[PDB]
Amino acid sequence: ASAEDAVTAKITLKTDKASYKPGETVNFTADKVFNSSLIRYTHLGKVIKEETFSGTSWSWLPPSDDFQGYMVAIYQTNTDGTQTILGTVGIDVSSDWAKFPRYGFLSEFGNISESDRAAVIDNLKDYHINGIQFYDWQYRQHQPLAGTVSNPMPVWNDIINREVYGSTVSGYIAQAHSKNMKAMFYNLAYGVLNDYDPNLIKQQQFVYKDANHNDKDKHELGWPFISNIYITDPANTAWQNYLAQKNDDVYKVYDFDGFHIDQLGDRGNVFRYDGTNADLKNAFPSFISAMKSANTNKKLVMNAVNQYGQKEIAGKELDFLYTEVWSPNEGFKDLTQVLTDNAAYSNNSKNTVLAAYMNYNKANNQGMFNTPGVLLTDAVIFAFGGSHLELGEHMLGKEYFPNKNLSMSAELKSSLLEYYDFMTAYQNLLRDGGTYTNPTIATGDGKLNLGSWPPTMGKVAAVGKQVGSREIIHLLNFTNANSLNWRDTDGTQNVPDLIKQAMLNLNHSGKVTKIWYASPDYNGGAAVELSFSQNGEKVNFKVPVLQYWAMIVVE
Ligand SMILES: OC[C@H]1O[C@H](OC[C@H]2O[C@H](O)[C@H](O)[C@@H](O)[C@@H]2O)[C@H](O)[C@@H](O)[C@@H]1O
Ligand SMILES: OC[C@H]1O[C@@H](O)[C@H](O)[C@@H](O)[C@@H]1O
Ligand code: NA
Repeated sequence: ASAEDAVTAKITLKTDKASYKPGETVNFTADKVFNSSLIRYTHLGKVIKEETFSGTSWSWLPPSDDFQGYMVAIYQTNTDGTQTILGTVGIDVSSDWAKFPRYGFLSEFGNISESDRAAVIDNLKDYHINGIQFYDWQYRQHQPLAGTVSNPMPVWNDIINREVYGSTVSGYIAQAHSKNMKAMFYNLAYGVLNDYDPNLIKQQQFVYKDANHNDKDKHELGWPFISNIYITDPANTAWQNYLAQKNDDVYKVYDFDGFHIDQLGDRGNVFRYDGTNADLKNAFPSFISAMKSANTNKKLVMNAVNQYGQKEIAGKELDFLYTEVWSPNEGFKDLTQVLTDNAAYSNNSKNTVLAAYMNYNKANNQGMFNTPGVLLTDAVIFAFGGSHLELGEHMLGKEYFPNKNLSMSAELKSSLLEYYDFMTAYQNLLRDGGTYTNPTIATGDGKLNLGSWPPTMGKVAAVGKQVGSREIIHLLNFTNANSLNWRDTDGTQNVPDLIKQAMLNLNHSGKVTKIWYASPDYNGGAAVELSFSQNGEKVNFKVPVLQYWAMIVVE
């Protein structure tokens, strides 16, 4: 009758910041304390420090090598002589977010108390969120700063005519900063609302539906939005110069680290004023470079909406890659294609964040997220070196971030923390170089019915990655899957039955010295060294538990 693993954890173990620069001290908080307990600090399965669990609050200076993930696990020796993991936390030592981005958002900037904002940022911190997209903070797409640099409006009305407080924006930036997170301001690349100044943005800058500059292209918005959004040509230099100035104004008032560039995606066949093809995917590269040039110390990320623009922008000055995923990219195998493709487009230079809104249909109404839906999709994304923008004040159910129709159960919260712990702790193995492989792995007891990736409903999918001298094997469990659509749009996906103590046979040519297992579903993701035999090319071992996602590491 065991509860889910995350939920069984006797201790909640937390750290003060989301991430740490080399040389910065990690301060831990445990919610409760147990006798006869030892803290193990691990790097890639290896214990690098042991110390007595001696109280609720203590510090650790991590090794200074940059871009390293660690797992911290606390072990109690029970009176029978068995050991229990009480709790675990992952730690990212990164000088900068761009290598291993864990992106979240914020969506409400009105009169929210400091203590309320604090609780929001603290929560994100515990997911190790290392940067935040500030969504619909801006006054206007064509003028994101309300007021002047000299005299910034303290209170402005947003695109749905709600109040935004300068102090709330500044406050959240400061709070994210205090947790080692980056703050990225949302705007479109090319957005104009109907109150823009026609002396500053001229007819010649707009994108049109026809070749005779008759009808302007636009994002149609109903109530409560104040305006439809007109579209300019991102390659037009006057627009680039205009928005560069708007950006500087923002940066002079609000200490954003950079600009989240949004777009509306493929607009079909649309034209410049002169009747020429606006071909927007090939306009974005010049736009990115102009924006970077105008503020070289400020970060840029740009959303390739369903991969529109991705190939064209992947070699520009973007911190990492971002894809909002839509039809027909609805299969699990389509998420991994997007990740494979982004690697290729960036020549293996940039990792990806996926904006991939879960339980999308369900979210038309108040409800709960379907926990197994969310977990299985993040198991796939994380196993394949992806990252998921999904968490702010609430978890995203729609492309309109303020939509908060769906809530997360306490069970999902607990589990998802272990998932973010997992993908932080083991980032070096998930998305830090190496080549995908196709391991020859077989059940030795018939408890598992194994296939390769991409997955089949009814089967455990095995996929491998060669990372340095290590062979990694991910098991992702579709045994009980009733759909291979990642979005679980109606919240129908099944919880996988636990498989326990499952014999595996693996062909591995080289000598094996150590095999270890880690699963976010087992012991908080703590690395567990496995017994094994090796006979020529043939390694045998047993995995303790597969539910959604287990990782086996052969050294
Ligand atoms: O669900 C409401 C609304 O959400 C999105 O549109 C509003 C969105 O439009 C652009 O992205 C602007 O730059 C943002 O400031 C706005 O929040 C959907 O696109 C739309 O279909 C939907 O009605
Ligand atoms: O145990 C030696 C030292 O280890 C470091 O990692 C901790 O940050 C110190 O507080 C401690 O005194
Ligand atoms: Na980081």
